[PDB]
Amino acid sequence: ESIGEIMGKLMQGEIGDEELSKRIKEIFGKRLQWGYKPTHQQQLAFNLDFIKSLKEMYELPSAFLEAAFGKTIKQSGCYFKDETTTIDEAEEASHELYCERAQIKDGQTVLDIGCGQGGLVLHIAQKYKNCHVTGLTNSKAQKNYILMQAEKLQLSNVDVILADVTKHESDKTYDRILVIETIEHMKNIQLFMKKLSTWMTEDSLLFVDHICHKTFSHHFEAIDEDDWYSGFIFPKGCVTILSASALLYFQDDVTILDHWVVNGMHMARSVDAWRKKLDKNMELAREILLPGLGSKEAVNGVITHIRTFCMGGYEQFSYNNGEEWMVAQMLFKKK
Amino acid sequence: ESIGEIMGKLMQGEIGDEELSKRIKEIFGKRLQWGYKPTHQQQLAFNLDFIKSLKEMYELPSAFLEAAFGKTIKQSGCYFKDETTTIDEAEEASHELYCERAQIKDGQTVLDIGCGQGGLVLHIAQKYKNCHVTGLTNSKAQKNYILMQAEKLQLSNVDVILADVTKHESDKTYDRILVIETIEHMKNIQLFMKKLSTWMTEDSLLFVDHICHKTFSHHFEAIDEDDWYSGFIFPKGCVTILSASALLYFQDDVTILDHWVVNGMHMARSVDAWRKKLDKNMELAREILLPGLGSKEAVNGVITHIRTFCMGGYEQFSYNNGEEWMVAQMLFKKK
Ligand SMILES: Nc1ncnc2c1ncn2[C@@H]1O[C@H](CSCC[C@H](N)C(=O)O)[C@@H](O)[C@H]1O
Ligand SMILES: Nc1ncnc2c1ncn2[C@@H]1O[C@H](CSCC[C@H](N)C(=O)O)[C@@H](O)[C@H]1O
Ligand SMILES: COc1cc2c(cc1O)cc1c3c(cc(O)c(OC)c32)CCN1C
Ligand SMILES: COc1cc2c(cc1O)cc1c3c(cc(O)c(OC)c32)CCN1C
Repeated sequence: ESIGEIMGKLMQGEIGDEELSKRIKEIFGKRLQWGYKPTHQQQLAFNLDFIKSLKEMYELPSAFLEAAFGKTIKQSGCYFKDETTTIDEAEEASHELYCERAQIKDGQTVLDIGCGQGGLVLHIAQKYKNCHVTGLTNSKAQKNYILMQAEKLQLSNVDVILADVTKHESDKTYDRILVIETIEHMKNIQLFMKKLSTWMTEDSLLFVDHICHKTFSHHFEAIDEDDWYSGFIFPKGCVTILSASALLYFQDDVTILDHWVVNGMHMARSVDAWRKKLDKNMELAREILLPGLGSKEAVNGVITHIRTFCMGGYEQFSYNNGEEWMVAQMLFKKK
Repeated sequence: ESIGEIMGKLMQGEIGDEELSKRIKEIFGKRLQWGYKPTHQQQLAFNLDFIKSLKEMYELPSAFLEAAFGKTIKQSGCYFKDETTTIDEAEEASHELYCERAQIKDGQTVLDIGCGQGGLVLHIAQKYKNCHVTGLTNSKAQKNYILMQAEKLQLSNVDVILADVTKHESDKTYDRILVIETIEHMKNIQLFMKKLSTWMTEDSLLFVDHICHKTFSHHFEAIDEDDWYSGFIFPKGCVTILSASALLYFQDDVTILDHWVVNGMHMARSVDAWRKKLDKNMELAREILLPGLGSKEAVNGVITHIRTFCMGGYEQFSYNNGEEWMVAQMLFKKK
């Protein structure tokens, strides 16, 4: 059976969830076989080859996002204390975790790089009224959404920079720089970390959170010709999954102070919550999307893409009870 | 059975090798249980706690050493291509490995920190006649031994600094700094790496080789009250076994370029060769030591200490076919 065949059935909703999960799990299983080496000697050779290679290198309506994601439309792994923790509670808990680990204090200047729909920006601005908080995003729609929310919440300490971070030039420095699930999209990491360091003083801290594998790094791309999934989710070679330790080798310009991971079940529960919420609001979602997309068929295509992303993410992050793919966090100071 | 009881039998040669190996293997097994955590989250918490803690902190006659060790009296893990590779061949192969990985080139100034009996110093000086090679050791006997060997080998490009490296002050810089199995003895690693960086220019490289565990760090000390071994081998708290990645968190002053490990079977074969050679030359060894030690009993004590070190090292490094304790190597440049 070809890719086209599987893709055809998928788009027609003719693959049941059980089979879909099974198929995607197997694709990730093959990635694990690709990434694990028989000896630590070989593991490090493999990992260093990857690190060396790095050193050489339409928008959805907000009503739809509100129908699929949690309250602040967080698009990153959340943190679930309990089995019954809601996605809204999990977003808040993860915002609080970042504030704790990045050592946020009232009065600081804070920059959130690739801030998305600005959940973290709004959380810090509300919690710490004397902080000034800047979000940076390359999306005009996201900028507009954040500014509207800040206005509704009576927050006067928020601004948003609309920029491609890789092109942004500024002399401005910040007490705290946060990068939540943006670094996976960065084509040139050494240059990225260097740029960030120029926006820090000797008193600043940099906090990065990124999806990872605990042992090895990989580009998010087809493992072989039987992998219909990877390229469906990201039709471009634009996402890298760093190992949990990969950024330790990018200390040219910043110096590590602390290092954590969060078990993958938290991310698994995040994507599960999104999937279930989308499913609950399926009819509403289809109504919202129809104007901007033009046909029920294009609508179905967008929904299938997002739903499959969640189904696949579930298998990826829940693999071996969260002990394969997970979330890495690091705290750095400037050199 | 108490420590005293086991120690008594050991000193009397009443513990057979099979039982001795079994006992020491069990001690290391308990260390593995202590060091491995159930989740990567917990593993990193454990490892970072260790790294944070670090950031707060009679000579044997040469004739005896010649009778127990290989030709250049290398006192570090060697490299064995084949089952029949001799200790002399393995010393040379490991010297060549260091030259390759540290990117030694003719004409460079080279500093070997804690150079021991100077095998590496003499190897580089002979292979690269336009290099100047300096060994640094805190032992006057080692300095004297190296200078004698340099004279016998018609080497004119060797000097030796007699110094405690932690106290040595100099404005001199070197193209290459090598640290082979010395860092395990360094009480203040952050300060050590900082000092090394002051002896480098922008063109220099620093190569470190250290005994490690692939996953976690530990002080070499009694795991519990049943551990007679650890404190027998090092009666002081003076040896730390860093994890294979521990030095990645010490890039305040230097920046990593490359990272390897060498499987533990090489070290296992090294200590095995020493043990077998000592055993072969047992009578001669006892004759050599008697003058300086004063009695057959003191002689037996020194021999038992060294032989047990080799027997225990065998169990440590061969554990799980070399995939627990092993040798880590890193290459760095100056910040
Ligand atoms: N070059 C670039 N400049 C700015 N933002 C970018 C970027 N490349 C990607 N991004 C944005 O980075 C974000 C990563 S998704 C995470 C969003 C937010 N930090 C959250 O946790 O919810 C996306 O919004 C993506 O579009
Ligand atoms: N503070 C210090 N200053 C200088 N040398 C030291 C030192 N602490 C330990 N050493 C020496 O460092 C050496 C580590 S043993 C390894 C010796 C040599 N590099 C080899 O590979 O054979 C020992 O000689 C030890 O006595
Ligand atoms: C679950 O695994 C991944 C998830 C995401 C990703 C890469 C992943 O591996 C990058 C995507 C993305 C988005 C929203 C979102 O909610 C996401 O889930 C966290 C992701 C929006 C677009 N870009 C940033
Ligand atoms: C095998 O495991 C270890 C070995 C050694 C060590 C710590 C170890 O864990 C430190 C000792 C030491 C010595 C000679 C020698 O040949 C050694 O074997 C490599 C060691 C001399 C004294 N100091 C440096």
